[PDB]
Amino acid sequence: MKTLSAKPAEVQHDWFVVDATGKTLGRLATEIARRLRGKHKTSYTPHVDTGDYIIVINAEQVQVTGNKALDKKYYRHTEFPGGLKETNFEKLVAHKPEEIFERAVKGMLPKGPLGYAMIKKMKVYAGSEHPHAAQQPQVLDI
Amino acid sequence: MEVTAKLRGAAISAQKARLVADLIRGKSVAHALNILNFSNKKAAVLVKKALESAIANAEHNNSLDVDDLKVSTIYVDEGMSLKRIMPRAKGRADRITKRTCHITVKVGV
Amino acid sequence: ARVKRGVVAHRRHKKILARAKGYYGARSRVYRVAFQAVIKAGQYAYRDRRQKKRQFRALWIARINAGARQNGLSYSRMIDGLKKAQVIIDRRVLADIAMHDAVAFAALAEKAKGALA
Amino acid sequence: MYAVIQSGGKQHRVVEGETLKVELLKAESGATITFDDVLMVVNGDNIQIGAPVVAGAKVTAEVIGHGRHDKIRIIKMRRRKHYRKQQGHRQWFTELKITGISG
Amino acid sequence: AVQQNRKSRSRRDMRRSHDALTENALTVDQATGETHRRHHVTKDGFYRGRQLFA
RNA sequence: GGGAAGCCUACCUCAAGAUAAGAUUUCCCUAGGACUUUAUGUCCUCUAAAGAGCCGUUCGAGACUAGGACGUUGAUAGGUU
RNA sequence: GCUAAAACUAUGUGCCGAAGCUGCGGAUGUAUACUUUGUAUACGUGGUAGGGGAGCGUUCUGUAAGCCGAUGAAGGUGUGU
RNA sequence: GUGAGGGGAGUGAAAUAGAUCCUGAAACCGCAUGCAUACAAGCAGUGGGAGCACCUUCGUGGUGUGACUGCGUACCUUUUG
Ligand SMILES: NCCC[C@H](N)CC(=O)NCCC[C@H](N)CC(=O)NCCC[C@H](N)CC(=O)N[C@@H]1[C@H](O)[C@@H](OC(N)=O)[C@@H](CO)O[C@H]1NC1=N[C@@H]2C(=O)NC[C@@H](O)[C@H]2N1
Repeated sequence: MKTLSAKPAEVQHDWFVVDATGKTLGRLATEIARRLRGKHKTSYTPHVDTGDYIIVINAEQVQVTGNKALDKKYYRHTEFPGGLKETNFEKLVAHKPEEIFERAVKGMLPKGPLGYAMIKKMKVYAGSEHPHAAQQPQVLDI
Repeated sequence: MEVTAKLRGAAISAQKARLVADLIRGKSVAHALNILNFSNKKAAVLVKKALESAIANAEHNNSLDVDDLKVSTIYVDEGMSLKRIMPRAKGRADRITKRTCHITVKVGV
Repeated sequence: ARVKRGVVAHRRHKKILARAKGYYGARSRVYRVAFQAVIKAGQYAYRDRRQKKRQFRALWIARINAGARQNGLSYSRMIDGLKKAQVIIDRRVLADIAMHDAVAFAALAEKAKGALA
Repeated sequence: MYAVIQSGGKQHRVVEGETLKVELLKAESGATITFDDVLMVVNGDNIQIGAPVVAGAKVTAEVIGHGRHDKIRIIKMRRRKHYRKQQGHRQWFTELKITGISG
Repeated sequence: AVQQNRKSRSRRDMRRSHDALTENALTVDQATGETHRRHHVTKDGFYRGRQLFA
């Protein structure tokens, strides 16, 4: 037993703030998912949450390329017959910008209790302000 | 030091008797006696008999005081069953099981 | 010479049930279910003795990648640089040093990129 | 201070006084083994990484004894094919106590 | 209609998790001092002072 | 820029187990010892609030429930006029 | 999720990747030489229907008018090896 | 309840040999203690692995439990399957 696992009581979560103005959605989401899972730390352990807290500001300024702003579709199903609801990126980014980031990062995190715990460390805000000044987040330019 | 009484071969199912036993498990003897006295269950009579026997044993054989006793342990076990035949329609017969149970009551200071 | 089976049969069933301790429901009580459960456990253990080596190598590689990227290199480039530098330390020790000694890992990465240059 | 040594086709990171189990060796119990092919020596800020090996470094250990690990059951079964076989295993090891490390 | 699989003891007990009994509302009768069922005549025929059987 | 009984709203009902468990108004609880596992710590003594329920009289509420009203400072039900 | 790609075409340098190969430890089959040996070397050891070889335990007879046993047999239930 | 049943006393080497009474297994059914468990989807294990409780040669130890995680669709028969 020479290879050691990280202990949850000894994990340090650090707070970072990221500005989404002008970034490509997927290429930002991959880095966010990596840092939420803790793939950047030498104490990375698959069954332990070793990641950091990420605060995304200016969420509605995120961009997609090509014609995806009008063509990319978001679906959901109310489990009633015929209950398929559909929207697109252009409307969703104006209405609920945090849901776009939630979908993009949830699709890249593991699907299970540990993934549910991991995604709780991401805070998304439409404006340029966040309520987490008490945690003193550091600017992270990813 | 707990004092024990056993009522063996009571003509009732253990599943039914356990409902009454769980009601008085862990209570003082006076409270348990009130509960059994005002219950309308058939198993209450049998459990009250066992409890009174245990209290009498504690009083007479071990010289303990009534006021300090409580129901420290109680459980109900399955006894021997009686087998009978019930005739059904069209010449079919079913087997009937008439269940009994054993009640153990322990009282302790 | 009539032979009664009871003692030996009971011993065999009891050994199987003893090996099935801790399983849920009938898997730890009922002989048929318990016997099916023990064989499958052995099959899984045989397969996982092979899977364990791959899983631990993947863990070492991930930790080495994190350390290399902290020192300005990718995992593949750092491995190539160590190979060209003739260092033959294996991934288990490399990951151990990456986790527990940052200065030594920085020295190793410096050696690797010096060999790359 | 710690060092990296090779034993039994595998590599170990050891400090002085450490007890460790390696593959079975032919040395007698109570004898001393000298590793003269040390791959790395770290003593505080002093770091030495061998090209293949660190020239001049030595690690001395003492053989405590030999033993066998816990038993493992091997089970093979091909369902519906009337085939099944089993076997047990216990792997030998040699226990060492590190007594000296010199860069 | 009948089950395709026998129900486990755990599921049977989970169904029975609502089978517990409750206590009745008992009270000390101030006129006589004995425990009685609340709002009921005592076993000796007393209720809030009046006495039924001479 | 215009553009349909179609889409999102708009109308009605449900909705914070929305575990992201939200908001507002008002109300209640302000005691001592010992000890070590020195901490929302474990045991003694004291204290039992705002409220909730059991029970009872019942309902245009109801399978059982749940929900609504009332319990002598009372019209909750029956009776009586 | 992806648009000077995370697509396609061409070229290059690295890396990941299997129970394949190598390293370390152990078992077993066949053959050559050690001209008993139980020893080294070389080559083998996925398997249904089948064929061949070697064993473990159970009841009873002799060995046994022996040996163990109320200072505790068989059986039952745990633990260690 | 002059019932059934039990607790003492006494007999006995032994009463958990107390009358359907030697031994007293399993299915099946209780009580007690320790840990886990009410935001999470599947043959229920397996390879890892934190925490907790008891013990302790105080440990690179023992016993019980198992948060979280990679992989993973029972057995037999009959079949091309
Ligand atoms: N601390 C607690 C204190 C609590 C308090 N004190 C309360 C208390 O204590 N209550 C006690 C209640 C106990 C119980 N209720 C009483 C009870 O059961 N009475 C039973 C009364 C009648 C009894 N049925 C008769 C009986 O035994 N017939 C048998 C029978 O014909 C048969 O037997 C079997 N197997 O087929 C035969 C074969 O041998 O033998 C007979 N018999 C023989 N005997 C003889 C012997 O020994 N040698 C020689 C030969 O004569 C033998 N034959």
